Amino acid sequence: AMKKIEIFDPAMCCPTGLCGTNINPELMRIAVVIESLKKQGIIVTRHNLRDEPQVYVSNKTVNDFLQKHGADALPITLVDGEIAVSQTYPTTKQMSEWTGVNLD
Amino acid sequence: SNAMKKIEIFDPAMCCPTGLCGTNINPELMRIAVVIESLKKQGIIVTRHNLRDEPQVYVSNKTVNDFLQKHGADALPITLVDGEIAVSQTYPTTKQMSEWTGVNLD
Amino acid sequence: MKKIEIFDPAMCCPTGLCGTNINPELMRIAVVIESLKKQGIIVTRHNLRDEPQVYVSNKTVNDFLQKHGADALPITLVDGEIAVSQTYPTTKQMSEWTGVNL
Amino acid sequence: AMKKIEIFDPAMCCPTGLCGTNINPELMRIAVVIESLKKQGIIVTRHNLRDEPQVYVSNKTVNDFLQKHGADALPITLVDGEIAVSQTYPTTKQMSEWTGVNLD
Amino acid sequence: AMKKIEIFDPAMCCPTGLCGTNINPELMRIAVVIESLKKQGIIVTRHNLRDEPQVYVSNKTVNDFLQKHGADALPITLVDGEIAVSQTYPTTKQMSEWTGVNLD
Amino acid sequence: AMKKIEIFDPAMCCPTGLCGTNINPELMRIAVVIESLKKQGIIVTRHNLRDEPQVYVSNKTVNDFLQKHGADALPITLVDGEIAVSQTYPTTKQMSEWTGVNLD
Amino acid sequence: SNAMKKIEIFDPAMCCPTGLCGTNINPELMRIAVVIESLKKQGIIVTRHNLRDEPQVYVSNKTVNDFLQKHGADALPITLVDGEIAVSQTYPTTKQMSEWTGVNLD
Amino acid sequence: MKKIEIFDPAMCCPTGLCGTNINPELMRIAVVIESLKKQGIIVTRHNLRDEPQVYVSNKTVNDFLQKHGADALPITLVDGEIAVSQTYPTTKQMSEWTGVNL
Amino acid sequence: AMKKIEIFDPAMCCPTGLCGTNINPELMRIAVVIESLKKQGIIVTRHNLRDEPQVYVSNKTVNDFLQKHGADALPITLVDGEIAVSQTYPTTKQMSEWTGVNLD
Amino acid sequence: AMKKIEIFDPAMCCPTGLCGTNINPELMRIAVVIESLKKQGIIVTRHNLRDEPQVYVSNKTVNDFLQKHGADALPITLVDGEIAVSQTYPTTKQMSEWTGVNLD
Amino acid sequence: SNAMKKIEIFDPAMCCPTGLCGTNINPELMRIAVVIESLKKQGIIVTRHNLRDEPQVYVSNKTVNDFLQKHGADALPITLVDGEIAVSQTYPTTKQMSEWTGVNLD
Amino acid sequence: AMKKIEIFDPAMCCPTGLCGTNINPELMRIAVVIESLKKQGIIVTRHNLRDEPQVYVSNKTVNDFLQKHGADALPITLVDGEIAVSQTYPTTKQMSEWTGVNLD
Amino acid sequence: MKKIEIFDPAMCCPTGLCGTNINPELMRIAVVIESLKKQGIIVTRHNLRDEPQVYVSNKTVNDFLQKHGADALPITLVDGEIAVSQTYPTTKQMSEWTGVNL
Amino acid sequence: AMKKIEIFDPAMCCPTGLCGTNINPELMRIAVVIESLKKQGIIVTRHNLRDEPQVYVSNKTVNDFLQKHGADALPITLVDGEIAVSQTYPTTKQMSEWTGVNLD
Amino acid sequence: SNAMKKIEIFDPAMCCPTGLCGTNINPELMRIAVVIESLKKQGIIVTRHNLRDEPQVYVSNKTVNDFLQKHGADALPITLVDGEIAVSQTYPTTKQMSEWTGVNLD
Amino acid sequence: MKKIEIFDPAMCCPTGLCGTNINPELMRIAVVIESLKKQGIIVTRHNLRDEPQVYVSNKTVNDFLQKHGADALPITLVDGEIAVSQTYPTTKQMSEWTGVNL
Ligand SMILES: [Ca+2]
Ligand SMILES: [Ca+2]
Ligand SMILES: [Ca+2]
Ligand SMILES: [Ca+2]
Repeated sequence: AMKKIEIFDPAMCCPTGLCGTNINPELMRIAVVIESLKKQGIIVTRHNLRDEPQVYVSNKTVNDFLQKHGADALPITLVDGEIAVSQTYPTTKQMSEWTGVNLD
Repeated sequence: SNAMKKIEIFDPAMCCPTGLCGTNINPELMRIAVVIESLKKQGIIVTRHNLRDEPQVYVSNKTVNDFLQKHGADALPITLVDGEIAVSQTYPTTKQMSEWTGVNLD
Repeated sequence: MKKIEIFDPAMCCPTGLCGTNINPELMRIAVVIESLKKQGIIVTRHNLRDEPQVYVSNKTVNDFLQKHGADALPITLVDGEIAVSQTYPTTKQMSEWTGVNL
Repeated sequence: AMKKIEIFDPAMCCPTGLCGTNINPELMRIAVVIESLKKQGIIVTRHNLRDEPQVYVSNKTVNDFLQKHGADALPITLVDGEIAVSQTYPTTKQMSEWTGVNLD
Repeated sequence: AMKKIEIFDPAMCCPTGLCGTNINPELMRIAVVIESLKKQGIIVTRHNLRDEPQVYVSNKTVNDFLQKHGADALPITLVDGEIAVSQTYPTTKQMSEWTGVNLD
Repeated sequence: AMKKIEIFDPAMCCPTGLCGTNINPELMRIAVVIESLKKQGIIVTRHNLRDEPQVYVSNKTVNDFLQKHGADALPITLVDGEIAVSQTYPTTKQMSEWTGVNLD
Repeated sequence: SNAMKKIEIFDPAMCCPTGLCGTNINPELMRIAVVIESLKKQGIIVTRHNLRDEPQVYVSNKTVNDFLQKHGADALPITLVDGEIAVSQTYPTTKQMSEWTGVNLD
Repeated sequence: MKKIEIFDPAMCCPTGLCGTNINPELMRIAVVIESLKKQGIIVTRHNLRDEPQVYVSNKTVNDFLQKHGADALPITLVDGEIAVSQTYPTTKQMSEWTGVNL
Repeated sequence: AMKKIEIFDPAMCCPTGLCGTNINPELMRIAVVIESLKKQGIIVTRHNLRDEPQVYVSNKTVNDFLQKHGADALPITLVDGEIAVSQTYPTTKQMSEWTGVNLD
Repeated sequence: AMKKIEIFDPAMCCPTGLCGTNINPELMRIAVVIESLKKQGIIVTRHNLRDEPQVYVSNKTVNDFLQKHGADALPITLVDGEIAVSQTYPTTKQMSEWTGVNLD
Repeated sequence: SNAMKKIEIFDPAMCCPTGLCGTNINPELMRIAVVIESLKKQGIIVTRHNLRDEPQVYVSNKTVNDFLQKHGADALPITLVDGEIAVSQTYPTTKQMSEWTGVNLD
Repeated sequence: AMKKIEIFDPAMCCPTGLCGTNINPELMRIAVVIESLKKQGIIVTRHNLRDEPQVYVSNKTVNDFLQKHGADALPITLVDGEIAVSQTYPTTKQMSEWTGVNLD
Repeated sequence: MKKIEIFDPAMCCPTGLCGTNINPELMRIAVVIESLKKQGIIVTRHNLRDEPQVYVSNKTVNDFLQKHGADALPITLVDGEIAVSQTYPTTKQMSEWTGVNL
Repeated sequence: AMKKIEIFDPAMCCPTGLCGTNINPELMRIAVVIESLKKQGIIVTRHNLRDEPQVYVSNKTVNDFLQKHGADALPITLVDGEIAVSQTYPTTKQMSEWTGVNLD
Repeated sequence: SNAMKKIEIFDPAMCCPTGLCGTNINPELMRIAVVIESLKKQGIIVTRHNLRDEPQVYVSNKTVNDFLQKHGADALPITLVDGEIAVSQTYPTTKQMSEWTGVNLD
Repeated sequence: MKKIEIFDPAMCCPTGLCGTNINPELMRIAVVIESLKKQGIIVTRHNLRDEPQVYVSNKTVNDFLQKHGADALPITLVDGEIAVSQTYPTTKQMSEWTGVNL
């Protein structure tokens, strides 16, 4: 009943993208969600194209999707290994359904 | 795919921000309002302006202003995509919004 | 097939979708009512701001208001009796009452 | 009138301190506060000892306090130019009372 | 110095509340005051709970007062950020004393 | 001695046109006059082209005038059923003479 | 009919806002002042400027300024109708004011 | 036909129509006097600011001022006696005194 | 901080009152003061009852004072919005003390 | 030893030219000088082309000078009936020498 | 005669506002300083700028700036007469100052 | 709030007084202070009696003090418009306390 | 013909005509000295800021300074004795001492 | 072990170039260094092309360098009579090494 | 020789002001950073901007902006020498920096 | 030839040359290490922020840290023993240890 979630971000300067002075609202929303889930022992793993290029090749699902749609298709979110979202971050509603947690 | 494009829509003067007030009830207005709300839910903001409510923006925005000089106000609504005129007289089709946005609408 | 009738709170326009802030529940039910309308199915709705008298003349709505106040709105009648209060019917409900797949 | 709030962080690798995989919850809390304030037009400026060492010297109130207690006193928060908090970030309650903004 | 006056209306269908056939005389009176003030360069800003729900939450002074007394307390008028009137609109006399403008 | 007054406005977003933030001085003047007369049991009926198109057709005097002069000729004021004013609202002086009241 | 048009009149430099001071006593000035007052009574405002009193407006207003570059100040009075030059050297006739305004003057 | 003569308060110019604020009564009487002038009919007016001596030498105006002060102005004489004080003659009056239809 | 000085003259034929052959020495004295101040960037605004009757009504402090004492009280001088002088113009000494400018 | 001084100004809106809000420094200087001399029973007569055109014709000295140089040559100052200055106002130094007074 | 014309002079960068400091001692600088002072005494102000002291005015003044783009700074001093370039490289002759000013200099 | 500091130097040959071969150490010290302040956006304006004689007369506080003590009292330093120091330049410590800037 | 020599106060440049404020007396005497120079007549001037030693070595100037201080400057010597103190010679004076018509 | 230093500046308005309101940071740095060394009886002589043109000709080293590189090559610093720096002022580090003093 | 020229460099968007962070590690970035630091030591300041950090400067600077309109952002880095485009796509060679600066680099 | 190994303090990037303020000592040692690398000579460096475990497993570095704390960093090992603490090796030192002329 609990689906596993893996996020492949675009190339960013830090794992959360929340480094600099201008805060992207969507990056903050998803980082807060991930940190909430983490507090509860639910791990959403994320990758950064700048830090781990190889996983964007070695994951065949992500690789084939990037071949068709390009790096502009990032972020890609996998749910149980299936592409579930592309170009925007999953909605908190999606994250609650997938994890069975009730996130604000 | 392409990077998502910024979309900003300049409505005619209407009695409410969505045009869904009153009697005429143009289904286009409902189509585009539904699209805008679906995007909002996904964290994508399509900024709208209403001439009746924010007249100063139709001036301050140089692109919108000039187009209006050279076509009149019967050219509203104007939709800018990454700052440039993309559609006028009519609201962007769902196909276009879907293309500019990367979101599979409907 | 069942008759559905909706008594809204007082709103500034018939769908409540006037202002800058769109209530997602209002747009949901408006979209449903428009789809029904296109199937030839008419879900009558009332706005307390414009049709105050119907909230008095419908006895079932009137008695419910005496007991619970405007807080109870919207009220949805289904074949003449209260089926939903305070929130709009779910799309699942509408489909079941109309037999249309929304 | 509006109390001016200015925060002097310890040395960090980015302006919010949210630069790695482990999110320090205090750094996240204060970043979210500053973002919510910024949405209201209220600007809380902050400095990072790593990139602006000079301002920690030229600000007399900060410099005197660090001469006394050392860099371990950071973060220091000034409210209208006076030291209001050191060692820890201001609480959300404090930030709320100083700005007149509900930060729940 | 000039007292800042800011009015938080109940939910209404338009910014002045003068949106139908029956003119509420209090709404008319306060609209005329605000217009006369605006002619003198004095800006009384007002909010409508219907279109700006968020500001009734983010303004701490208004939010605390509504948490306590509920939406029936509206209109609330702030003078220099403090609650000066609730339940009813400020009288013309009050508005006149706060602004130094004769509003007969 | 008291003439009956009926005003046919242009298409407006509300019966008084006083809905939004910018107050047209002439709309406010005429709305205040109408409300004063109303307080005294003198009824000036007004129409809005947006809300009652049909009356702009069914009143032959207004219909024939609109055929010649167009909607740009609105507002049209009838006094005892005769066109008396076009394009501007009647002067308060006119309103006092027609109603026998002494309006400010 | 047409919508009423905005009228703004830029006088020469005169010793008073209406020019009705002193000895010369040009009847045109009286004609236009009477027209302006009749409009005022009906809630229609014709804004006037006097060069002697508000010099900065003859600069800040780009249209007025340029015309003055290219004709001189002997081109005053200038009348703008909806922002554009409509008359110069002389005051608008009553026929024109009447046409721009929808009011039956005289 | 009757002689009309008007003694204004002190004003900044002969018609009082100088400034930004036009007094509608002043423009009314100025327009009347100009129409008369064109019929060949001269209504003499005085301005206290420029012709103080005439307010002394006309005995009727002088005595009225001693009793009522500058408050009494404008004074209109009609065939040499005070006909109007404090406001300008109505257009109806002017027409009657001149026999011209204004 | 700078005291704001605002002068409300009687009705006059021009803004300085220096409009004829006989120079009133008080009008000349105060015009020269205002000119010297203007050279220093200090703006003393003045009003003429003849051309701005409305401001004598809308300014509550001036209006109340004239309701009480009549137009013979003019000139009235406000310093920071309060009545500081009436009947006569402020002395050069007063103007000098209020502005910090030597007006010999 | 005391020379008689007569000034013929350009067309101006009042005898001193000091009527409006913007004060020409030279007009103020010469008006103050004239008023000082007047206080001492020394009369400097001045003319305004707007108020007395005829004297600009009937004075042959001024007439012949205007024929050659035009109205742009005004102001013209006569000293004992001789043209003494043209286009600018006499210097206070000139005025002191001509009158035998020691003006500031 | 003509109305007096406004004269504004933009000096090169000099160690003092008049250039009368030091050793070289160009008699032109003394000529023009004497003229300027004679005018001052008669209530006529010739505004001077020194590039070294007020650099921002050589920018803010659009006319001066453009001329400098298209000729270099070896074009200083520039003299404006009623706002327009009248002389460059050299200071206006006394004949010109006398003509622009209506004053009989020397 | 920021104390405004304004310095009135004696007559000197250049604005800093550093115009010859012998550097007066007090002039150098205060120039360096003013430069460091200017780097922080804090403007200490200064005047030179030689080039701005007029401001020493029009500033009433300075003028009164010089009338009393003569030019030998210069430099005079005003802090918020009041005399704070005369005869000598303010010490670096004073400048530091008035501005909140560490000037070591 | 008489030798003229001028000892200025300390000034920022040899004529004192450096700054934004021109002292009319300084320009007057500078113009005179330049006209003389052109007639081949040299009026030597000293600036206390640059030539302090000459104010000591000229005994007449030195003694005058001991008694009256820098307040006495400018001092003008004419054939070696003090002719003017505290103000510059008038143009009339210069003409008389040089025999040139200035 | 102590090298003699002579600086030939560009044409400047005063020996230090520190005369005017805008302070060139490099001119201030080198002037402070020179003044420090002077306090210690170490004399760095400097020339100004405006004040001593002749020394720029009579020093053959400077003369030959200017023939090749032009006045734009100034400032030229000699150390024991050898060109050591051109176009910029010597670094404080250079000055310390050359003089054997430890300058800040 | 020539007067030293002002040099201002507009970097691409990078994760740090020098680009010396991470993995790729373009030796050009190290070359230019070393040059910039050698100049700094001699009191010569080469101002750098990073698009990621100071986006507003890439707008406010009209020259940089226009070039970007007409070439794209793949034209970064742009180097201005006395305000004008001198190099794009690549960082100035040490020879150029040395020439613009009068400093013998390396 | 001697093995050189450098244990940096925690830094934000491998050379510490990330930010707006360049530490001249860091650029000096980075330039040296790059020149060595080009001679085929590898001076391994560690960053405490990314490789914490190596500061524990190297016993010599570990014991030094227990005694002196992170204050001791950077530590330079030369043939396995501490040669420099708290500052980076001088270029002279690097040349001597590598035998390369830097
Ligand atoms: Ca601590
Ligand atoms: Ca209540
Ligand atoms: Ca009185
Ligand atoms: Ca002393």
